Amino acid sequence: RDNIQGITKPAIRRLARRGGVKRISGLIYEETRGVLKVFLENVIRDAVTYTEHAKRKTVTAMDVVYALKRQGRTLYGFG
Amino acid sequence: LRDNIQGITKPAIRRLARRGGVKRISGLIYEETRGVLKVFLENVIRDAVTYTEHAKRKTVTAMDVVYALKRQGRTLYGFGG
Amino acid sequence: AKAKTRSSRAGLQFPVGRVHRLLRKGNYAERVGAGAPVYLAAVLEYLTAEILELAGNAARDNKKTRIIPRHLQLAVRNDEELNKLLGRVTIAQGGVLPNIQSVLLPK
Amino acid sequence: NLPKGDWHCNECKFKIFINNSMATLKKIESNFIKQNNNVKIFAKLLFNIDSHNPKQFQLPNYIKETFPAVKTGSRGQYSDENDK
Amino acid sequence: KKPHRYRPGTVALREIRRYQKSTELLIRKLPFQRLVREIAQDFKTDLRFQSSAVMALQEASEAYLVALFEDTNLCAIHAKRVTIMPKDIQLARRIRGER
Amino acid sequence: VKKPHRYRPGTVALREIRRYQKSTELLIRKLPFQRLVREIAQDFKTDLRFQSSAVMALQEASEAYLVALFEDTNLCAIHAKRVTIMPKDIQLARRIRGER
Amino acid sequence: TRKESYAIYVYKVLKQVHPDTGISSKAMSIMNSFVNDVFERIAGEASRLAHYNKRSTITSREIQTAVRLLLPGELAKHAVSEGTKAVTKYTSA
Amino acid sequence: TRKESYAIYVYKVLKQVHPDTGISSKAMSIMNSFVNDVFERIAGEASRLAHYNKRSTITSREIQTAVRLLLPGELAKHAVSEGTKAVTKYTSA
DNA sequence: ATGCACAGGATGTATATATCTGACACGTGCCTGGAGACTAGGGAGTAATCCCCTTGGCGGTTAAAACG
DNA sequence: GTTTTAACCGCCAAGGGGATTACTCCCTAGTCTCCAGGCACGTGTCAGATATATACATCCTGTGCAT
Ligand SMILES: [Zn+2]
Repeated sequence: RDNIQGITKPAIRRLARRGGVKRISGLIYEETRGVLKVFLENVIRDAVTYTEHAKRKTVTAMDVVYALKRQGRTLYGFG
Repeated sequence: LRDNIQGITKPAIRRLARRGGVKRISGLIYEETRGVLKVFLENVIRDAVTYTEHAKRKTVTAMDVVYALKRQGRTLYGFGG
Repeated sequence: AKAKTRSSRAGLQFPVGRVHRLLRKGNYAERVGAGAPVYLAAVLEYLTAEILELAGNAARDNKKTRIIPRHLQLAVRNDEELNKLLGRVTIAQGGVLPNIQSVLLPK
Repeated sequence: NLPKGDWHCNECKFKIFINNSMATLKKIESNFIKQNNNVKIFAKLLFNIDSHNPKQFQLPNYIKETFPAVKTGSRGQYSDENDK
Repeated sequence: KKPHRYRPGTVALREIRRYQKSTELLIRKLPFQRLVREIAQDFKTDLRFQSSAVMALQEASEAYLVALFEDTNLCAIHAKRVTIMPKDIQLARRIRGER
Repeated sequence: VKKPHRYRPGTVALREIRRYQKSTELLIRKLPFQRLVREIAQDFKTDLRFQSSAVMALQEASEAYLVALFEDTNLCAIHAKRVTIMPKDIQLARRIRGER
Repeated sequence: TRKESYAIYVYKVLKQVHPDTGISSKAMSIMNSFVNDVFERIAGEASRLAHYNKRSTITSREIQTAVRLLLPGELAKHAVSEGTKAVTKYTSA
Repeated sequence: TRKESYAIYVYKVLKQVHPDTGISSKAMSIMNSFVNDVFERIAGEASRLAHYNKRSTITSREIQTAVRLLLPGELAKHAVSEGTKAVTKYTSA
């Protein structure tokens, strides 16, 4: 149930490296977990809202696209 | 109309920073502030003049400024709506 | 007489008729000017040509015959005006520009 | 009468040709012992002037200041109380 | 027989308190209008202006400047400093997305 | 006299930075991310089915946002004359971004 | 059913600029998304302009103003030139 | 000519909640602009919702969905409750 | 004994070449959405009016800017 | 703390253009008929993936020179 711990520290380190980060404190990982969780709630709430208004039970990628678009984060390559 | 950006005197920027919660201020800040303000003003006025011209008018209204600010993601209330 | 595409009359590749239909059905205004879809298709075609040229250049620099999303991301981020235009646009599998801060370099 | 070639500053050529960080002192002492026979006091300056770019002469900021009625102009020209 | 001068910084705090409670504009109106017209000169000549427009620009600019100053103060404090550096402003604008 | 070879601290980091600033593939494991997404998608509704494309789009957007936040954090830490990021840098970055 | 896109037109434009360069499906999907995004941005801005001046018709002037407002500098100038040339050619034809 | 606003309704609500409180003209215009902005936000979101679902009508369900999307938490819940109550009252009467 | 400057073994990275595949490009039927033709009536362009609002100037005060 | 200036206020005046109104007209929405452009579908290659086997390029510590 602790899927937030499914985000292991190697993945966080890899993301930091792609972000150009060289030295990382040990307290960083949990902070990233929390921030990512907040972002996920913000997106998923709107995605579920769109899914429900369409009277559907399966979330479509277009729902996620709309949710991201209305949050100011436009995504291409999915429709 | 030349050399008006110097019209923003150092005490004015000082007051702006004091309202911004700044306690100690470097001396080589004011010109940077003036440049940034000039950039912002240019960006707004460009779109304001574009709106005014599309309406084939010769005076710029506040309402044009409202649209220009809205399009730049800076909404302002109390100037016509 | 024989049907002639409005794109051919304007010398464009983008479908002006489809653009006009979408403008009509897009609930933007009650009436649509006749010269509107031509203008819009021309602007779209110009932007498409610009970014396709940059992406093809990037793909050639990678010695690849097909443009990939990485090429598109590189072209967009490298072009200042294009990057500013797509400032808030995220490209899937586009990666990032290779950039490392100076202070992190070995000295 | 253009030189029509790779031109470098006196400092630029000194830093691009004789740039021996370990053996600069060797050249310094070589020049010092070369001039030691006649002029040892001026050997260091005679070596160092070759390491500097050409310059325009200027008073050393204290010949000027002993006279309060003298000020330096825009391009280094001499100015006095009769400038307006 | 002493000048009785306040220590460096308490006056700054007092004026911070003064200007964080007021709402009026802090910039002289005439220079701002002159600068605005000078900038607009480069886009179209013989342009007239409603006064409400110039007030709108002044309000928007002062609000944006106050926000930028507040962000710059946080940036400088993050550097464990007390005085504002232009590098703080540059970093703040870059983080905002303006650079 | 036998010594084992090992690079100095900060070398493998730069090598990894070069490696991952070149590639574009996703960095997070698929199954843990999917399980986290499904768990999160329970306090709004129950029995939610998911198109795979939605999950992958979520992963793409999340990774891009995280990378951008990491880069901002790196700039913030560098501004503090440091090479190590600690969570106060993340907090300042999100605060200036307006997220806070 | 059948879904329309911009694949053929983007392909033709590519063959005009790079008559030998291929393309992947993900790339042209991104292409179509970008085209739709630009279309919606310009059309929405034009509708906003038309409502601003109390007019029921969207003309090419509205699109010109919208492009000037949305595109930065040289891109805007070049796009204005392209639109003007295409309009003049179509009207003359 | 004549321009309309929400001034009278705002004043009515002000007297409803704070019967002994006045209001300045500038503040009054601020509320007018605020109401206009909220109107535009809800209307645009509802229009996008309708277009996404391929629908010809803007119903109260779309309004509720837009309210949920654009309002934070408790504001959204209370606004949904108020809208549902008003709709029920109007339908009954 | 200390700062520099090579030699070299370790190591991970880039190149070269061979093979196989599925992903892209191409060929085809069809059909529906665009094109051609025609109308009317209303949105838009045009002309005349005015008066308000924008600009501009001049004199006096002083608060605010400048300066050390 | 001391000195200077121009922002600001008031007061006035002239006129430009933005709003207004009436008239007209041609352009686009609406309708019908017709046909081919684009799209769904099916095949066939070859760009690039993949695997393996070599040149590089650095990293890094151990040499000397000598100050
Ligand atoms: Zn030189």
